[PDB]
Amino acid sequence: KVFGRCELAAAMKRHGLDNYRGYSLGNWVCAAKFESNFNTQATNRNTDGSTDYGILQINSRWWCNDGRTPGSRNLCNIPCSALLSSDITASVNCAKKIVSDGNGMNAWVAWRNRCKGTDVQAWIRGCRL
Repeated sequence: KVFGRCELAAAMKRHGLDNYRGYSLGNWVCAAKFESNFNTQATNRNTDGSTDYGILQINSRWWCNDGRTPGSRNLCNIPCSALLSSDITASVNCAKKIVSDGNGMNAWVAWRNRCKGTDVQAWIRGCRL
């Protein structure tokens, strides 16, 4: 499912991400935009052999099991395919563990390079929230 911007903002709000660990909702929508272009089915393979999965491009070396990343830790205790669902609940639950891990949203490279320090409020403007 390719989400609409305001559609994704409402689903992320319902799931408790607005101001989760201090990060306002616009940060999360910006991160989804640049990590996956709002597409739940996005996957991208990395040089170390791990793969990033879903709307927030969660990585198989640490967070989910895909059966082909040697020494994967599977900290969200889910198969990575669960992260490609039209229902974003597993992606949101795992993202909450990731953002709690110490480095905050700097865990997402597209957030640090394209969202951090910009006016992220623009990502939810015009939405009925």
